[PDB]
Amino acid sequence: DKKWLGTPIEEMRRMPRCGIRLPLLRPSANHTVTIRVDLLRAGEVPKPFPTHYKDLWDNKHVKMPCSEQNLYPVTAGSRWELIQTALLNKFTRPQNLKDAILKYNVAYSKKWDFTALIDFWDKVLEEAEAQHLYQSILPDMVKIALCLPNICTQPIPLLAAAMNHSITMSQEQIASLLANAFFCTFPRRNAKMKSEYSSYPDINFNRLFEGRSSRKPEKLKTLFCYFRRVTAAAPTGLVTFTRQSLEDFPEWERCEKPLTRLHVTYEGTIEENGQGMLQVDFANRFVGGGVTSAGLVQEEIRFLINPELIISRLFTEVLDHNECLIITGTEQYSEYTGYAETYRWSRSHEDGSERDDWQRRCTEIVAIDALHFRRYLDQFVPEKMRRELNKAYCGFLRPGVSSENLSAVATGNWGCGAFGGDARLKALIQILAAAAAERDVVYFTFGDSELMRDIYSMHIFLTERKLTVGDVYKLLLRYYNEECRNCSTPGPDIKLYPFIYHAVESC
Repeated sequence: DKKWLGTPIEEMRRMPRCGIRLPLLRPSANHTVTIRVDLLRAGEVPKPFPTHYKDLWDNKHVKMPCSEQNLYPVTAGSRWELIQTALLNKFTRPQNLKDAILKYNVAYSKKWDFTALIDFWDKVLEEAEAQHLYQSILPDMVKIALCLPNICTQPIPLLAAAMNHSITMSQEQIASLLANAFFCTFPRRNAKMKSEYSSYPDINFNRLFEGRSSRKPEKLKTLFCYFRRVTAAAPTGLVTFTRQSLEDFPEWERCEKPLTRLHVTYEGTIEENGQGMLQVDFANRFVGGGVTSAGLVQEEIRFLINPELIISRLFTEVLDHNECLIITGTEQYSEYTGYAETYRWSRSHEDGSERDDWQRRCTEIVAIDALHFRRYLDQFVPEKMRRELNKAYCGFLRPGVSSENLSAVATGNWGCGAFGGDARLKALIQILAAAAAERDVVYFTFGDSELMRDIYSMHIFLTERKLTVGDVYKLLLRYYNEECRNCSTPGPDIKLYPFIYHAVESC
């Protein structure tokens, strides 16, 4: 039993080598750039643009904590002044930190539980570790949080529904924003019955501090590894966040494109073995899922080890069916073992990825959210299959870039587990989506050697028979019609792959 099958991974395209010459970075109607491009230099901290803080407090931009319009009824008082007063007190005990955060979140003093934070500081950390936390890490985090108006000087637009727009900001900017999120300073982002931001993910970290899950200390260790690194030595690179919406989706049944190449393996991971490839994040529609609360599977783990991803939650509206979020340049700061309730922070990670001409790490991650199926057979309904195909196609397609400048897609069992996806169907759907976008596929099955063999065998069967994307899609429609439509039991009589082999071999 070989550990990988298909095309050798050495034959797959990767960044930076496969990529187009980057155009000059510049701000434009569809590209917000929060730093001085003329001054961007390798190894130098980028300079914010503009030099002095400019505030927008409106329905199209992030509401910054340092806004003069961030007020609290006392007569209206300045919440930013209050945040400054609260956080510049020395912490020596965890109640100090809880009491600080609550000074400018009085409405949540009974609703927000800090049990996990108190327990991490008092009951998990050794004396010297706790001392380092409150003498060094937390005061450094305060100082970079309170530097926000000098660091993030340009209004950050919301990446709202249906927008095709990019934001490029510095890793240093992201660190200041994330320190603010830790201290729960973002206004209008807390209320359960909130309107404006009800369609946005949570950004403030208060739910990280609640409860007694044994995984909260591991999440906190992972995030403090990041905060220590970025407050000790300013990161020098940039990160781009791009919301993408497509109008025109394939007529799948009519698609004459051939399948592309496949490498499939039961060993390795997306983050390690997919270097330079388009890396799929198995997203929640609210990007990052429960990273800031109780989730700890594929998406949350990536958001924890690459915490710059977390700031997408500040500005990224819930994804509609035709949308994705593409993030380029995030850095890995931690290594980990395990998954969900076995997840453990292992050690600090020194990211060795090359940077591109915009000083972004050559790491491209796409958040595409699969559907959650209440019943197994729901996913074979043609509308639902088409929905998944179009979502993956939107995540993989790069309008205006030709095939040879596109890296392989590094993916795995997208939507399987809690969302109830069938791995064999979702693998085919990704294969078809990738074919339509003219990209090869590298597929990680994470210990499932039978699934590796099954995907390989189907892909090589369809390939040798020269079936097009349309031919294969028509086979999925036939499977639904013959085995799922008037099925009244929870599982079909015959499985998808066996059905396909029989349908093709007897035609």
